[PDB]
Amino acid sequence: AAAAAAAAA
Amino acid sequence: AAAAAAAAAAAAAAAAAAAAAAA
Amino acid sequence: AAAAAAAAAAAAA
Repeated sequence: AAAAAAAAA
Repeated sequence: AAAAAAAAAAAAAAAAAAAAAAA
Repeated sequence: AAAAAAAAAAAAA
């Protein structure tokens, strides 16, 4: 979940 | 304590994912 | 407890 958020940013 | 913190972090990540889906 | 905390956080936001 955290990794996905970083990619979006 | 560390474990608890980790859990909290995990929880926060899940909430963020839900918000993205709604958008 | 975690759930409660999360809820609180949400409220704060």
